[PDB]
Formats: sequence, structure tokens, C-alpha cells
Amino acid sequence: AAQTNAPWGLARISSTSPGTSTYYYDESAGQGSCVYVIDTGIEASHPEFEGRAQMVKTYYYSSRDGNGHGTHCAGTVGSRTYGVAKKTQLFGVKVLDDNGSGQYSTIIAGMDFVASDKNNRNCPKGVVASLSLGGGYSSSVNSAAARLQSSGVMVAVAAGNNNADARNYSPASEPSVCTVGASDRYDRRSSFSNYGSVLDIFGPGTDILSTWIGGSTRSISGTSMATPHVAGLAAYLMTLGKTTAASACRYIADTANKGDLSNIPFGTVNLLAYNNYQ
Ligand SMILES: [Ca+2]
Repeated sequence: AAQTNAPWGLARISSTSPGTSTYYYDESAGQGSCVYVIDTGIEASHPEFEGRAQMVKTYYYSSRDGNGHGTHCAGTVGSRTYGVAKKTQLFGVKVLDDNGSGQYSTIIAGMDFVASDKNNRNCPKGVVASLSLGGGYSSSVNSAAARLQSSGVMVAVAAGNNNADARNYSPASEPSVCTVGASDRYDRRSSFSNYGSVLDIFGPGTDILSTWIGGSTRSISGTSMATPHVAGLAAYLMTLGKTTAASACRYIADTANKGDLSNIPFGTVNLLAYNNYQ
């Protein structure tokens, strides 16, 4: 398949080079896979989801996304126009309030939920979790993200937007998950993007067009935008049978575009997510 005039991030992960506008992908598009979007929620009624999005859990008064962050990241995972895996199933786990903030205990509980809730869902091609959140270091949050990963869920987490080493941020510093940094449309590390030895992959994260609450769309920047790219790419690759949840992060690094990014500090991976579609 080919999407003409695609968001630059979608075209980027389907090309060996920057500057292209067409998103090439296999028509399977991640059908049969599930991606849990643990964030502010998902506006499931958004036409771009085509009924493939549902809210499964909320830790606040309402399951509605009053912020728009989670609907945006869920759109980057599997929206029709703005999604990597355009036929995946999207599950919304609202752990952040409508301010985009959330206590660590709630975030841990949200990850514990996805580890159990997945086994009462039909996801024959695997389960992915996209987590565009995080604060300072916390071994309890790292342990939770590791539990979700070990339960059989491909966990993609954001490296953080502090322009610092991700070693001091959770769940970014949990080694067993997929820590995702951000790159811009000219293959530079995003100005804000965290780095460090714990990063496993870089995704498009600067000015990412995706869906928004109110049936709308808008472009925002952050490692929060690069995470759903990798989460969608993993579900796309697991539907193709090229990898499993336990190995999708290692596979994406094995087949990533190597050495293309700039302002990557020494000791940080120069790998950009790539679907190798031909
Ligand atoms: Ca890792």
C-alpha cells in the first residue's frame, strides 16, 4: 500500500531517506494486533478510528479524553490517515487526567491492568502498549513497565522531553522495554529529546500531525509523538509475523535506519525506526 501526502513521520519510517511524502506499508496494516494506548484516553468516536478504538479503563471520573494527548498518540498508532498500523485495534487506558498529569500509583495500576486485560481480548497477532508519559526516576514505575513487558506485551515508552539522559526518568530508564527518542523531519534529534544508553530506537517526534479531541486534528511535538510510531510499527511487524512482543524492540533496532540522525550524543543509538517495506 501507499499513502500519498502522508504525515512526514509516516513517510519517514517507510523510507531510507528523509524528505519523502509517501507512506509505504503492507496492506495488512496491523490487523489482528492490539495496541493499548495508556494516556489521557481516546476519543473513540473520532471518524479517523473507524470504530477500531475503544476505552477499556479509566482511573478518573470519566473515560472521555478531555486533554487530547491520548487521542493524538492513539491516532499516530492506528488512525486511518495518521496511523502506522491503520487496521490495528486500539484500547484506551486513561491514566492521565484531563491536565495530562497522573500520579505514579495510577500509572502503575494502568500497566498492571493491561497485563491482565489483554487475555480477555482477541489479539491473535500480539499485544502492544504505547506509553507517552513519564516523570523522574522511580523503581516502582520501572518495575511495572517491566511487568507489562514480561507479561507478553510489547511496551514502548517515551524517553522524555528534557534534553537530558533518560537514565533519570521512568519508565524511560527501565531496560526491558522500548525507550523511544524523538527526531525531526530533517533527521536531527529533536531539540527536547532525551538521550542515553537506555534508548533503544528513535521515532518521528517533532510536529507530528494526528487526531485530536472534537473530531479534530493538530500537530504537536514530543517523544510522546515518537512512541506511538514505534508502537504502531511493532504491531505492524507482529501482524506480519516478522517478530513477537518479546523481541519487537530488538527487531526494530536490527532493521532500523542506522547512522542517519544528527546531534546524537556519543553512547546513544543512532537508529531510526523503519519498516523495510518493499
Ligand atoms: Ca530497552
